[PDB]
Amino acid sequence: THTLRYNVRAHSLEGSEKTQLLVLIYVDEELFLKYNGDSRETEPLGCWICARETNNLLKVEEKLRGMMAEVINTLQATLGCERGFWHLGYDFLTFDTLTWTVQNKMFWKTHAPRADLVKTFLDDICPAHLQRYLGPPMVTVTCRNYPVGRVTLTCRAFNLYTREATLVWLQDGKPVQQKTFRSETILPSGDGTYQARVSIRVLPGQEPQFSCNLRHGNHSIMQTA
Amino acid sequence: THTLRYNVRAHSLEGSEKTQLLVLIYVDEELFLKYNGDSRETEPLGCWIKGHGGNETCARETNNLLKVEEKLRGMMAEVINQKSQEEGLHTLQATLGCELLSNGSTRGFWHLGYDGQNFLTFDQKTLTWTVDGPSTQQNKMFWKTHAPRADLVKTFLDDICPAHLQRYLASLRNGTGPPMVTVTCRNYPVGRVTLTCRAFNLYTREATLVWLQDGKPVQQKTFRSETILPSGDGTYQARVSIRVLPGQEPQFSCNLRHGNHSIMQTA
Amino acid sequence: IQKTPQIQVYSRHPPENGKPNILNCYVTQFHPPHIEIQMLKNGKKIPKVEMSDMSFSKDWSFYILAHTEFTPTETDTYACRVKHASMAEPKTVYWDRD
Amino acid sequence: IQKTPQIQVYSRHPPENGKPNILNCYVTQFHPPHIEIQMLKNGKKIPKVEMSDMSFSKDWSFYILAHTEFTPTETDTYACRVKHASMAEPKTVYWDR
Repeated sequence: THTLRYNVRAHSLEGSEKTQLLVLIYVDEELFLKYNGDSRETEPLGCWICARETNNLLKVEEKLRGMMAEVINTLQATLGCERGFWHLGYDFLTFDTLTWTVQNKMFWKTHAPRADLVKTFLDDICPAHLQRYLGPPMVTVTCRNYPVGRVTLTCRAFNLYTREATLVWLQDGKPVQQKTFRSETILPSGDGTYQARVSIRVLPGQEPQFSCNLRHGNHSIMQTA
Repeated sequence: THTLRYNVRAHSLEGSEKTQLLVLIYVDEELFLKYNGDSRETEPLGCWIKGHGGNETCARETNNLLKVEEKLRGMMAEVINQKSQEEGLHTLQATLGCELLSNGSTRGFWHLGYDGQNFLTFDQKTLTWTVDGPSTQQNKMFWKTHAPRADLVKTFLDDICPAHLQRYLASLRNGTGPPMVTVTCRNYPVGRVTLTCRAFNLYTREATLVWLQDGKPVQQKTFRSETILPSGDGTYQARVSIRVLPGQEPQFSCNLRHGNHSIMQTA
Repeated sequence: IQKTPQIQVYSRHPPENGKPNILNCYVTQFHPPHIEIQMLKNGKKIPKVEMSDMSFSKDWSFYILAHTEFTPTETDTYACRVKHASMAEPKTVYWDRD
Repeated sequence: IQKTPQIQVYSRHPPENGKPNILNCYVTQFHPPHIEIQMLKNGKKIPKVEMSDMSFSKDWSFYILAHTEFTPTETDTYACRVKHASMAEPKTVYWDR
């Protein structure tokens, strides 16, 4: 349910022609950390939400670089957590059983990263990294005597830390309508947080029976009309 | 909000009468009028304006410009005379004008430059000249008295320049196409691909270009009056490049912001 | 092939007349990636409008967030006007507080 | 006291082989104002080069735009060559893409 993914490519630095890894780190499928040792006018250390992280980033680059020293000597690789995975190549090789799945077999099997060091990284060291990487919302309700013969109730949730949310209209505690928000339906507030909105029409006089419930993470928040 | 700016430069410091001046007039950072008193110039006057009656407007406003050059010469006569005494070749510059604020009020300014460095600055609040560089008290007092008379300066900046700007803005109102973006690739240097994003047909000198990798900015540049590239036809352009590894190009997109436009192109 | 932009206009924080706030114009699901966005107060153009970087969605479409500082009142109207090649005419969406 | 010119060379329009265009040579941030600018085609000086008035920016440094008509081809090379008291030797900047 949570995914850490390293995307790495061998490359040489302009000055001394030794090899480093350009690494891209994706937590939950979004670009999170970046180390480009051969940057020129761009930043070698990239982070989007740190400094503590970028310090570890340099360390995981060498760790990964060391593990793949033999095959480094256009090599690219993608690896990560959640179950682990590790693929290699000049794009063909996969860490299946603690062995590597591809004359081609003889060369790859020999040069491949040690299965011991690989299993440990995927089983313990990488989950820890993913673990390391990993006020309240507020709800308002407004009412309008509109349209004719109806009252419109509008529930808005502000200050959502993530883009997942459920808003429920309840009538005397009975769920009436529900909306679960996705990506492309959740609203960016523009300050890093997200917001959502559901509305409902009721008969005049029904309003005091109605309440709005926000479920977000471990938050369950009530607001009456 | 609008700005009128006079960029003035003496060609060579002879004296208050014989010193020839280049005067360039900018409205909202766009070159509008020119007077060049250089004897070796075949076209001493210039006028950049479009639309109907443009030629008549140039006739009027280049003639008006001649009067402005007279006033500027007069006000700066003593500074010119004193600097003309200096041995060797030196450069006297001035920038001055006024800014119309959206609340209808006016902010004036007047700076002098000497040999490419800040020289004097007119203090709007104080109504006196400030010596900008390191300076003895003797030299400060000296220039405070030989710089353009404060009452003349203030009338020009508070009354005359704003009236000119207003007259210019009316003649300009007679105001195309959208901006465009291109992306090119080159296998350079040796083990890299240089991605170059260019924005063309910018109507003003304000724009931002950003290279994006998976939605995240990897290179960003904001272009302004003095960093944006003149295309030469009255429109502007901009450029940002990055180096990536071969095969990475699909990951990168260039996003232009200009005025109300946002345009993105993927490599 | 072209997709018509959806436009949503809303305040960053719960609105209160006389209290400084941010008005968002969230423009989604359009294609091609060329949009023109204007924000209006009482029918007149707002000078300073911020735009986020344009983003790509998985449904093969683009989106962007524009916004401007504002102080809501009872009588002032606000709107977002959008031009895009998928539309013959500019589309205007008024801020509705509810 | 002396400021070295920055030299940028670029087409007015997106370049296409065989199509008439304009090559700009934008020289900025220099002082003193005296400068020599030449535009080159295959190493040789291009006779008709237009030049803007030399203006200056907020920090007083000077700028000027030189340009010439050209039709880009696959084999023709273009450059801008600039001489200024701030530099020992003439600086040459080639056009690319």
